[PDB]
Amino acid sequence: WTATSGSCKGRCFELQEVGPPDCRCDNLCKSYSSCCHDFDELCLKTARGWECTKDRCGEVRNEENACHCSEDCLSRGDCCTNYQVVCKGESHWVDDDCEEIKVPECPAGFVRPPLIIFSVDGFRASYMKKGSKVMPNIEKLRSCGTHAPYMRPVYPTKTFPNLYTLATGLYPESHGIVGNSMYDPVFDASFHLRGREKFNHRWWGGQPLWITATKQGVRAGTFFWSVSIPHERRILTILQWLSLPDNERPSVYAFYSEQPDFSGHKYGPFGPEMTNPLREIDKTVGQLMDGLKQLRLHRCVNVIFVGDHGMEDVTCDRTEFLSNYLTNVDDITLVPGTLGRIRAKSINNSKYDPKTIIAALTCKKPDQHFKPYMKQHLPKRLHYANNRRIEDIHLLVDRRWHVARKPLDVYKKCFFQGDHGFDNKVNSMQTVFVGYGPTFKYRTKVPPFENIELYNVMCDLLGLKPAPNNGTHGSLNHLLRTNTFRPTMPDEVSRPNYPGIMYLQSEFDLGCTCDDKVENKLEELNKRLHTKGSTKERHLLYGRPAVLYRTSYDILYHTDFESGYSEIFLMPLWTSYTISKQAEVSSIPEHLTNCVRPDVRVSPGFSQNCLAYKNDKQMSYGFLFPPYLSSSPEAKYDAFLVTNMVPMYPAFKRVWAYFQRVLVKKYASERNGVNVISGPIFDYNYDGLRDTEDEIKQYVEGSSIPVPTHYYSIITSCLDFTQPADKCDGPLSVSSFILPHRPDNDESCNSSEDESKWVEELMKMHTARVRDIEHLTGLDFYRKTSRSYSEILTLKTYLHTYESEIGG
Ligand SMILES: *[C@@H]1O[C@H](CO)[C@@H](O[C@@H]2O[C@H](CO)[C@@H](O[C@@H]3O[C@H](CO[C@H]4O[C@H](CO[C@H]5O[C@H](CO)[C@@H](O)[C@H](O)[C@@H]5O)[C@@H](O)[C@H](O[C@H]5O[C@H](CO)[C@@H](O)[C@H](O)[C@@H]5O[C@H]5O[C@H](CO)[C@@H](O)[C@H](O)[C@@H]5O)[C@@H]4O)[C@@H](O)[C@H](O[C@H]4O[C@H](CO)[C@@H](O)[C@H](O)[C@@H]4O[C@H]4O[C@H](CO)[C@@H](O)[C@H](O)[C@@H]4O)[C@@H]3O)[C@H](O)[C@H]2NC(C)=O)[C@H](O)[C@H]1NC(C)=O
Ligand SMILES: O=C(/C=C/c1ccc(OC(F)(F)F)cc1)N1C[C@@H]2[C@H](C1)[C@H]1CN(C(=O)c3ccc4[nH]nnc4c3)C[C@@H]21
Ligand SMILES: [Ca+2]
Ligand SMILES: [Cl-]
Ligand SMILES: [Cl-]
Ligand SMILES: [Cl-]
Ligand SMILES: [Cl-]
Repeated sequence: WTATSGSCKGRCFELQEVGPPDCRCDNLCKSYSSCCHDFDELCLKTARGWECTKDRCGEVRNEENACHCSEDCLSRGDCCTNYQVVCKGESHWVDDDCEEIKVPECPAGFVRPPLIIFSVDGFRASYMKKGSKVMPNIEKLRSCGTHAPYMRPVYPTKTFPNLYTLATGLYPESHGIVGNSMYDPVFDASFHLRGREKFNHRWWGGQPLWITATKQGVRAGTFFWSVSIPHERRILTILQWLSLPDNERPSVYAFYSEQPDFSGHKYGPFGPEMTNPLREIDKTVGQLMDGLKQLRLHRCVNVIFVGDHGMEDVTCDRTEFLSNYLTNVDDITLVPGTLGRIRAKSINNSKYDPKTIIAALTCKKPDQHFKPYMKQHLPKRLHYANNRRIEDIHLLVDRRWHVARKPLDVYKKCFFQGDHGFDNKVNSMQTVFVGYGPTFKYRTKVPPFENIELYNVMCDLLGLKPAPNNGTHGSLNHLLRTNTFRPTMPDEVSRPNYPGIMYLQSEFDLGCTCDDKVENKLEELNKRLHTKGSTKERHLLYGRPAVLYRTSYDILYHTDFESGYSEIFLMPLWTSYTISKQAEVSSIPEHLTNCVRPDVRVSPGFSQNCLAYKNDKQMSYGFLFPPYLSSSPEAKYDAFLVTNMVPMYPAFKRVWAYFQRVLVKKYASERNGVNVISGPIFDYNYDGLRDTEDEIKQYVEGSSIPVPTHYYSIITSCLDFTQPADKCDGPLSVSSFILPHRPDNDESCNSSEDESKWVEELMKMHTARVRDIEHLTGLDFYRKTSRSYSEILTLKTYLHTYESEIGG
């Protein structure tokens, strides 16, 4: 109930909100149906259009007009955006040559450059090149300012998850908006697009930019706009707000366009009907810039042109139905579309079992266009598991396809040619970024980046201190003319020990055997140097990783590799080695197949044993540095130390073996040497962060040897591949993965075939940022390079996507 008896006269688009049952006049009261009776009349005027014609010049101020062409409108801050052009012989912003904005050129009373966020829904990255003919304002913006070829959205590539990620720097799993539709069991409540629960505050976590701004005494415009408010009225309001006195004037503003997403759903991404909405976005941009120019603010304001996600070609005839797979289709709830999430329909049903559900959905058709997953087994680069609103079962859907429950849901609930929500590395889902203004760089292209990083930047452009988020502060300083934030290396928490030979072979009772009792100042003093760390300059190219938590561990040196061995987890945390282009792959000699040697540098108490693996019929073992890449028959024995050993399921050994035997060598041939860093990851609560010892849910049977949920590798080389990895002078190039350590290969439908047909594709699916591995391990890589720490932060946020070029 609202007593809408009050007025909006003098209060059109007020910046603060008033609590019920007074009537509101803000740009959102329509969605609440609590506007004052006179809102439309006074605030939403439309008379005479949005443009000054040649006969409106110097008119008598008629208050009924949407905008004004009178003499006093510059003073009132309510002219039409084309006023100066038509009535004063000025030119449009777009028709001017772009001159570099070396310093902010602001009017007195402006204490900082304002920030304007122009967000465009569904605006696919390829539109920047492909529609460039019909978007002249956006093209001037793009090419005079700072831009990226694309910006990666978060998963799911839906509207609300991405808009709220843009505002918070958080993953949807952390901000809580994990889709366009959600169920929260703790609340016992649901979240819809069509409804009024979505307005309730409990859904929305994190600290969005406008709240961060408010709490630090920077004033914000109100970011959201009722759908019925036309885009022209949205621009003029922003401009009016900018005309306000210094003490009332916000420092940050937002504009939202429902286009091109709206038309994109109807006509597909490249529908001939798409040119017009794109024409109309550009005109709105024109309107804004012409408006800023009138205010003399076009060389003072920072403008961000950002999309939320792309748009893919999708039709009704590309739907997969769960009813063609399952028996009890009426005992499941499905959230459908471009992703799927499944739960029990009634919780008082105890004959519901997700494992049977998943099995019924696994490679059951040769053509299958979706893949079932328990959420914790989703790839880690999606960060889509640590929220109670995320269903245990998740279907990842092929681009261009839908999943539904029964055919009756698709025709009675085609009409659409476009959709989004797919895996965020999919090309059709990438969006745009362009930054324009005094604080952004001039004519600069920057590499692609993820939208999680923007919150920090917008905080910088405003002199704000960002709330704790998932961005990597300083990773986007290279977009900026001037920073404000200078990132600093975290301090190492745990210092390593450097253990020597302390123990005799016979002290070890590990139940391991190795036929190694066969073997001179020449090649015996030499191996002393190796165990002390003579060859470390070759295998540890960027400094040891720093341990950022409290723990006890040892650095172990070897001819071929170096490890950070954890006395707590009974295995290395990391193992580092260099494979040059000239390196050769050997095999494991026949006699040394089952060989495991005691490490006389580490006590039997802090060692694994072979007996545990013998007794654990499910579990087996592998090695972090691969025997296959030993540089000599003598060095090969180093590879068989109990301290290079890690638990592995037989099914996973097939993946690992091929990575170590085939792919490392291949990468080294292609990239001119690689440095490899590998290790275990423990994330049993699927929060993307390292488990502590007391959070391990699985041990190798009858032992205190913890089983990793994942294994990672960081593979580094020179960006200039003419230079060998171990003599790289300039920038580095990197690719990484976090492979799930699973006891079956149910994820790979071609796994009964040869490793050469499926393994590499699995790896590509679980591509990772070096930053993802940091959070999951509590380590910090690249401590000692010749590169700037800003450059290294950018390297760490790099994701290698394996998608071909944008456009082709
Ligand atoms: C991506 O970035 C984000 C953000 O940086 C990372 O997420 C952060 O991770 C931290 C560590 O995991 C975590 O610390 C927690 O905090 C717990 C309480 O946190 C509440 O307060 C948060 C702050 O709000 C304030 O914000 C500003 C400052 O920024 C202030 O000025 C304001 O005044 C605000 O008050 C708040 O954000 C958080 O909100 C969550 O819950 C809300 C419901 O109330 C949701 O609306 C909201 O969406 C958040 O929900 C998410 O996160 C929670 C985890 O908190 C999770 O449950 C959900 O799935 C969802 O994803 C809270 O309201 C606090 O309880 C923790 O302390 C425990 O652990 C320590 C360990 O040392 C114990 O010593 C301690 O005693 C305590 O344990 C107790 O409970 C145990 C069981 O849990 C029990 O066994 C034990 O015996 C004890 O009783 C800890 O400090 C941050 O909260 C979290 N922040 C966010 C925003 O998520 C994230 O890690 C990054 N991701 C990656 C991959 O890197
Ligand atoms: O005025 C705003 C947002 C302003 C904003 C400005 C900058 C921002 O970022 C920053 F924080 F960085 F500034 C963030 C937000 N709105 C009203 C609209 C919009 C959010 C949704 C789309 N929608 C669907 O109903 C909808 C739209 C497209 C869809 N595709 N598929 N389903 C769909 C559903 C209704 C909702
Ligand atoms: Ca964890
Ligand atoms: Cl959704
Ligand atoms: Cl297998
Ligand atoms: Cl620990
Ligand atoms: Cl594309």
